[PDB]
Amino acid sequence: RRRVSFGGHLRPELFDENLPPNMPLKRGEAPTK
Amino acid sequence: LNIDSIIQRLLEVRGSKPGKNVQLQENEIRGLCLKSREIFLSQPILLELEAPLKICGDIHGQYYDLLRLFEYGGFPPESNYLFLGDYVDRGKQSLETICLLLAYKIKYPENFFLLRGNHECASINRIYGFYDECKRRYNIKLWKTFTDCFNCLPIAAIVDEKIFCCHGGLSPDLQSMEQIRRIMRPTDVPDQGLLCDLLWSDPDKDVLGWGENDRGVSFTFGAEVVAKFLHKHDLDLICRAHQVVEDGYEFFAKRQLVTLFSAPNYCGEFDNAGAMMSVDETLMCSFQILKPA
Ligand code: NA
Repeated sequence: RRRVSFGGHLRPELFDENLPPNMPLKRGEAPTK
Repeated sequence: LNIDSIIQRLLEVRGSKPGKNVQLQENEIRGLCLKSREIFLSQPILLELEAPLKICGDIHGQYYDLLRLFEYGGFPPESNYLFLGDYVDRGKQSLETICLLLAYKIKYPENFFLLRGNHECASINRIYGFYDECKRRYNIKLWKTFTDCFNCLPIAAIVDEKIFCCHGGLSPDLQSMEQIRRIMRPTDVPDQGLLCDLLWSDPDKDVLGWGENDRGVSFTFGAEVVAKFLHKHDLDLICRAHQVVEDGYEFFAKRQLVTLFSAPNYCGEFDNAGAMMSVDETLMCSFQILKPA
């Protein structure tokens, strides 16, 4: 139908401002078709 | 110009404590401006994009949060990206931010896209940080080279003919998408008019149509203006940035418009998460949040 939809809430990537971007606290949830 | 070496260096602080600077040579940064400017000019000022892609709001020189967003979204070219503007000013590392984004533009010119925000403007970033940063780390000559690059940025994008993307918002002058295409580049941002509004205007639930904007520039617009605009052009969603939103994204007018802001803990002054809008090939839009502890 080619139309905008919105998915459910996704768990966010939780980060510590003092940790390297390499070291996230929690991996945020990925979107799935 | 070794684009690969430039990208490798900017990405070297992915495993480093925040605060570490990447200082490219002045000639390499000039090369990043000149070649990206060339690519911006060669591509339409109103981008016609295809999903899937992830859409990002203001970064504002917060470079390590940009890397954290790529850590979540996927580093180029694992995902396609559209940024809505405001790469410089306010943050501590506008130089590393814009150089990585311009390098990514040169590297994947058909998979990485950057719109113009109101801070990609000489009058604005002169006073809000980027000019001072160019001046102490390099020189004023480099800042002027950036201005000639920013003057060539595109100002809007439409994804799958259904999502209208710009930094600020609508304009009372925007009657035909042709009007955006006729805008010639390089150009500065005027104090009024079509191009000004697209970088500067804001939605407002308390305005009926078009109203005063207390930024001293442009307008505010109401939910009815949004709905009339989407029906007239057969679009489903307006995607803009330009304002701090606590949850990193915020809807307006029964989800007909969404505001994205992608710099968490903005300036160390606000309590906000950062968000991207991930759009799959079916145009199902999800918000990936970058949330601080
Ligand atoms: Na179009």
